Amino acid sequence: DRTELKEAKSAEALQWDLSFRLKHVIVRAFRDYLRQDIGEILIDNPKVLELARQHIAALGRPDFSSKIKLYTGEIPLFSHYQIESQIESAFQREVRLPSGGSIVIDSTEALTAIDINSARATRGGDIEETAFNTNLEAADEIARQLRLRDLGGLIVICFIDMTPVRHQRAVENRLREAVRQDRARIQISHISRFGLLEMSRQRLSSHHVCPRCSGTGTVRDNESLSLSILRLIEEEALKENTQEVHAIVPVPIASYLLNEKRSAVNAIETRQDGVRCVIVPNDQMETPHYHVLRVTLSYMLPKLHEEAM
Amino acid sequence: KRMLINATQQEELRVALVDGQRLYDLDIESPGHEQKKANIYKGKITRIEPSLEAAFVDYGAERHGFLPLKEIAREYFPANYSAHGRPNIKDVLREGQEVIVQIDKEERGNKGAALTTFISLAGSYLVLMPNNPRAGGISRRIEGDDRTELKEALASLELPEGMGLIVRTAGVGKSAEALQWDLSFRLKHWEAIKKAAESRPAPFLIHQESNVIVRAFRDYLRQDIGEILIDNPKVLELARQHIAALGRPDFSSKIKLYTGEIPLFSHYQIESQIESAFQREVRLPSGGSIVIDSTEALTAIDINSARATRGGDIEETAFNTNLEAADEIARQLRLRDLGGLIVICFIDMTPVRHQRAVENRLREAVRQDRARIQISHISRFGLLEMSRQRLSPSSSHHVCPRCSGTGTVRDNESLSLSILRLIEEEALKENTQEVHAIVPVPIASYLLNEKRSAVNAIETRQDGVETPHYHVLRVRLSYML
Amino acid sequence: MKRMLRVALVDGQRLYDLDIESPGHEQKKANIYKEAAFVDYGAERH
Amino acid sequence: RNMPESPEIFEQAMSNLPDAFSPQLLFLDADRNTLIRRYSLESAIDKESDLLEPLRSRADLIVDTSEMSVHELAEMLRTRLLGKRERELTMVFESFGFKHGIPIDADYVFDVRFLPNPHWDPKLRPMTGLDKPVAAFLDRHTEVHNFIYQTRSYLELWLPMLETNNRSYLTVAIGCTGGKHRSVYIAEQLADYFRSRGKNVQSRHRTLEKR
Amino acid sequence: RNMPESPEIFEQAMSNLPDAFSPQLLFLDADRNTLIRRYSDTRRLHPLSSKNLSLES
Amino acid sequence: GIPIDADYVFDVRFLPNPHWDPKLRPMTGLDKPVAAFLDRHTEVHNFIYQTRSYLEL
RNA sequence: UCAUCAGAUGACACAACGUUGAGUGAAGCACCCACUUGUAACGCCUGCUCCGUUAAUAAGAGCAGGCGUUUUUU
Repeated sequence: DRTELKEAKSAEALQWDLSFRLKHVIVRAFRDYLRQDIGEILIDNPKVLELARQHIAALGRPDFSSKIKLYTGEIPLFSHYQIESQIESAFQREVRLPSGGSIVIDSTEALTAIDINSARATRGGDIEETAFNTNLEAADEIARQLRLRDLGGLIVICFIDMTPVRHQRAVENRLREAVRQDRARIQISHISRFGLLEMSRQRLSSHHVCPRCSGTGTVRDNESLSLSILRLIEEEALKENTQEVHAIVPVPIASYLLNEKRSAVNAIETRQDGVRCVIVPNDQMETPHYHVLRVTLSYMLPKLHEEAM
Repeated sequence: KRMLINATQQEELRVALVDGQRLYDLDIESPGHEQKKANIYKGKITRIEPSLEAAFVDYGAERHGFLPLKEIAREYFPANYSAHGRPNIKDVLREGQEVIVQIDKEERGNKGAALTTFISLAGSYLVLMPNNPRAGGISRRIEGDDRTELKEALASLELPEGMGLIVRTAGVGKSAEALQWDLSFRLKHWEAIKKAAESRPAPFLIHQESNVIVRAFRDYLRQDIGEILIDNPKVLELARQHIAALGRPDFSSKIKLYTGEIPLFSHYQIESQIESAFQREVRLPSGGSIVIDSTEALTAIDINSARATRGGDIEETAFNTNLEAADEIARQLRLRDLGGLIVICFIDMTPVRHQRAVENRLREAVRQDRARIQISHISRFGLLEMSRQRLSPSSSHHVCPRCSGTGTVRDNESLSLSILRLIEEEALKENTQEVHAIVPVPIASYLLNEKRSAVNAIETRQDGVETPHYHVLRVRLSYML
Repeated sequence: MKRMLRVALVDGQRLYDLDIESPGHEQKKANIYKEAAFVDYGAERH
Repeated sequence: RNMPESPEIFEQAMSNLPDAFSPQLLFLDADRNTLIRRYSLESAIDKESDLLEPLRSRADLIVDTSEMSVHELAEMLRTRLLGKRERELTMVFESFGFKHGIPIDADYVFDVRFLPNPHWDPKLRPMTGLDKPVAAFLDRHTEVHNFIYQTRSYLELWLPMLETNNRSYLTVAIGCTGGKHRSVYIAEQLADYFRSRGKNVQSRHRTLEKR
Repeated sequence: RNMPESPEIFEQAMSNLPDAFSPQLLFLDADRNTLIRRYSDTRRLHPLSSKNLSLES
Repeated sequence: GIPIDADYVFDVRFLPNPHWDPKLRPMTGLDKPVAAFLDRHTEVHNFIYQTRSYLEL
């Protein structure tokens, strides 16, 4: 069919659209769904619906848009009844399963990672079959959430360990089948002798690091920090031309620093003959977060240093 | 090589093996490791139990421990014992007696921790049963003529009456006299252990295990070592614990007790690397980056490198950054002590033989590693897998309170809208006449003002009704609720 | 059956795809607007 | 082949059957190509499906066997007909080595010292029970098959009672001296039979799992 | 399986054969050891398990 | 716990528990009344005998 | 605390390759590939391997620099 139109909605029908682009987002969501196997497209805001009517002429498909209609009831559509499950799923880092198993859609900086967690039932039975069963359910949910969360790239998975190689292969085949309905660039691979699974990409097209720890999942322990910062300070203390030492740290830190370890601090003053040491607990600073500056009242410098940093 | 030991503060025990001025092996002691297993101890029976036929004993504060009846030695039993099934612990001993005991089962249950009267001694070549004579013979791995001739060598050696011995699995057995040496050394240590315990009746720790010495010498130390450094001379003699007690005094030369006016680690200027061991991303040694993160399902690393934006550089230079990296990968590897699932994102290159080359650089580092490592070829996508079993089988603030492990911030606006829709879904629910809720203040700050009439609509619909920490309770003053 | 409902794509019963509006969009230069070492393409890093 | 031209007769005689034997109908479906893997090739099936359609209408149960498997079918059947008991076994087959000791927990155990020893051929000594060389080597010697059978029969006979009373585990442990060659093979095959019968199963080669 | 205890059953049944269609029999056989080695195809019991001692018997 | 000298182990739990009868519970294994209770139950016979067939074999 | 149910030890042995191909894994060690082509500069240096040498030191080679000053560009 393409061959005949090459010389040439018909090409005549195509010509009208070509004028605008040659002469020259939410409607682009309509361009994302060119399949248009959808009949019901209901809008609660009539102004948006009238904008859709303006976009029905630009879309140039009134016959496809015949079923489009603003609708009061989201619940009958499930827009206000069923959809909401997935609605918050797209931000659930972990997804339960109808089988009860679950996944952990991780966001490692180097690459995307997901392990699948079996339904941790009260007892264990036929754990191997359970693995494949849960695995199959998982695989199904995989592509769904994958597209839905809109993340792809260097994806890898770690399944529940699957001994029967042929059955593992069947699982892989299920994966191949998973995305047949999807329209995106995909390239699956085979299991890992480890048990990992290299996966495909989704780069076709809302958050930031957490306030505490600057996006690091964990936090180093205070007792660990009691010695770390101390070493830092003594290190900078030996810096030449240094007159005094400024230290910024949150309260629970300086607490166990000075009162609990006063001796070393004073010993640090005796070894570092002649260079002053100041330590400033600050409520605003986070548990790992702090600063330091060796070049104001002992209880009133942090304002100045804060105006600095 | 060069060995670095810092014990200025007894809390943190930082010890390291640095080639030249750069640290290689890592054993920073984590206080709270609490490897109480096999630690000689004192105390007094807390609760003789006829029903459990066992006696609680207060070694320490947490629990009163456990003592199976059968484990008890002659010293606990009275001079006039009787055999009637001997189930009677009250007949064996009245509680409160001073005790000799080693950690046996790491408390890992609400049930007590377990302890045994029959103590044991951990010798490099040998193991002594100071009291129980029954135990004896040779471990599995050593067999054959070794088993035959070693059984001749141990038979030639003489042990105190009533003392059993288990030759460690490292049964070279080449020097019967070496067996004699280390044994006797343990014998004097065992004699020194009970005497010192006779100091006082209170509960106290007679002996224990610490990477400071048990792991520092048997595992970390090698004959290749050229320098031995010690900061706290207080434990210099604690180092002489082994200087020759290991049976190889040749390190007497090695001992070089630190006496400089500079902290020993900076004296070799290693703290840069040391911090790298925790700093999330490490600048590549030649130049670039090697970024590490743990999925907690796996662990992944990436090597965005060359530290540039626009310049003249080539794929064989990026391939050059991949070879130089491989080592630093291994370094960081052994250092932060990873074990499990490890995957890379090597920047790929056209030269396939370069791929073979880089993996070859990786495998060479894997061979000199103490651990056991499985390796795999690169991926077609390039993600190369690798699994190294943890050498150290040892909630360390795993999730920050705001981060929750995710380290990711739900946008304030998104946070608001989720809450609003949840509210509406709650209002329409049967038996709803109010929607009280807890919400981060900053969200509320920009929330209502933009959504005055929106909330008005929310109210009209169902008439009659930090970022992670939001919890809305439906009702079938704000500042006090 | 398929229903479109923030933007929602319901395929039959389950939700086949999702689409949300956030400030800005993934548009190439002059999508909806208008060997030198440094140039002004809206920036100079590239 | 058994499909009548006029199914009115089918249901008529289906009426004829005596009451005591309750009839039930199961229908099956899978992907067209899925069926090809187990197996013109589109139209044969299409017209035949028209022939079969009355049954699917009359089907008591219809299953989608596209991703099916013997165990899937067996369990599906067990619940389909025998009904579901929350009481359920989980047989655990362990292969232990009498050197190391009888498993601390074990309901039944069987010594398999008499059966032919792969040990005799030296090329076999290293290889373990799950290396097809030895698997073959046994498979030939009949006595092995003889034992595998008789044992499977013994268990099968005493398996129902044990189902009663809601036992949560039943462990059978099979022991060679070393527990690498014979016991392993027997544990594996002997498991697979019971797997086929659809009861839940779990293998454990205790000696190999040491390292 | 479908083997009656009475002999004459299939005899008279063969008698009732209509259309004088040639009733040509076929029969297979092999040795005890071969059979046993072959009867272990995850197959059910020899229906003669009525306290029958052993597969062999 | 399992005796260390055991070469075979045959559980017998699922057989009818004589415990049900409180009268028989104090009586030991060798006491004829329990032998009667066991004799009353044929399943016992089935087990003994089938187990005799399993070993002898 | 009686019941019941659920919850790091003798005497041995270890050939021939004709176990050869009856049946070739498991883990190491080696080599061996592939096919789409889409900031400087100097200051002084409380020091670290080494390497040279004679003179172990010491002087000296290379200089992740900790940072002073100077222009200054990343």
